[PDB]
Amino acid sequence: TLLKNKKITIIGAGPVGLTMARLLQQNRVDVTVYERDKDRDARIFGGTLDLHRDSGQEAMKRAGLLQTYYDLALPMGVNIADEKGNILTTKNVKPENRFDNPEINRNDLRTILLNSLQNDTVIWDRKLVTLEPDKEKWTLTFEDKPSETADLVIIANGGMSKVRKFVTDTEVEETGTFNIQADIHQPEVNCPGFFQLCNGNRLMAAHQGNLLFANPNNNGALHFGISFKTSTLVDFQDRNSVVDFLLKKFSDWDERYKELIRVTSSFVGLATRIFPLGKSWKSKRPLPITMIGDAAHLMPPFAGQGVNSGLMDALILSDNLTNGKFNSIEEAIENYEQQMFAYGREAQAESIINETEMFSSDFSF
Ligand SMILES: Cc1cc2nc3c(=O)[nH]c(=O)nc-3n(C[C@H](O)[C@H](O)[C@H](O)COP(=O)(O)OP(=O)(O)OC[C@H]3O[C@@H](n4cnc5c(N)ncnc54)[C@H](O)[C@@H]3O)c2cc1C
Repeated sequence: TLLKNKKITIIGAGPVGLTMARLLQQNRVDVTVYERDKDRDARIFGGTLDLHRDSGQEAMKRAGLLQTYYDLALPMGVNIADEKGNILTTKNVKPENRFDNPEINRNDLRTILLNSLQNDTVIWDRKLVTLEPDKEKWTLTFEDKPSETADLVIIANGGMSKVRKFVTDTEVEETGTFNIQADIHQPEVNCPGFFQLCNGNRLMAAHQGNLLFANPNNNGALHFGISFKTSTLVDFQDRNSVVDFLLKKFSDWDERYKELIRVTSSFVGLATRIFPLGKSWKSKRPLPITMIGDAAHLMPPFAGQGVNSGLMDALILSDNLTNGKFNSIEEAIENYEQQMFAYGREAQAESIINETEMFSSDFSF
């Protein structure tokens, strides 16, 4: 009733936006997702995602995708290593924990979510450039593409979104660490020493404020990231400048790690950032709008916070808009944001404290 004959548009086909779309759509809501990626075959770069029982998994369950997530996700142990290649501890998964936090590939997750949507719910190759209100509908502008309208806009296009002003003036800011990530295909061939060191588990190592994280089996490829406190001699279009840089930082490290760096083809660098939720969001907005996911609360990832907060957002917001407990769309948005500010501020504070802890000089997992 609340959303009757209301055209809802979600900006961004990430995991949060798509989950939001499904939870709305299954309540008979007209929902469109606009995604800048040119087609659904676009590969998603990055490591795997793990859904927690009380948040991400609950969102999948309410969407009817929990068993699908289990069917595709993969339980994985963790090895803690030192710079000399020693395994300090192996934290393996007991049966009682095997489905607690199984890791799933980002493209796989996109696909199950896309498959849960009606055909053409998601419009590909639609990069939102500007969002402007009308007396009754939003006007959405796409780069070199026809414009669209909506009665309610949900910003879900990530932590670097540029279309937040009508909700908040808050700016993203850098937290002081930097990440270099890459994929190695056929790691059993290209980086065998380090591959066997992972030994089918995720691997983490810390030495001199330099942290390394790896997943040996991300749909047949090894994904890894190296992270450090920030402060440019490095061009990421020039793999040579990156290798020279990483090999200096990892001079103390075992050759198996040096092999990993030398064989990597393409490096991706990214400054860690946070969209701080300190100051409250705008009280009066021209038309119904809100934000979910990283657009709402981007935060450091080193403690495992991230997508699950965003899936919690989709769950509460979609509930509020469709559980009939609110007199207006605005009141339903108001309640969601109040809840999200509460448990989201907690997540951010945990993520900031962990970032300081892990890149401190004494850190030893
Ligand atoms: C190095 C690193 C490691 C991480 N590790 C983890 C981890 O282990 N676990 C975890 O839970 N989280 C992790 N995170 C965080 C996690 O990836 C995010 O919290 C999660 O992806 C949030 O999803 P989202 O849908 O809100 O945003 P995104 O995943 O960024 O999705 C945004 C979507 O919007 C699209 N988009 C962007 N601009 C536009 C536009 N103008 N118009 C239309 N569409 C647009 C994008 O193409 C994308 O499809 C990590 C992050 C980093 C940087």
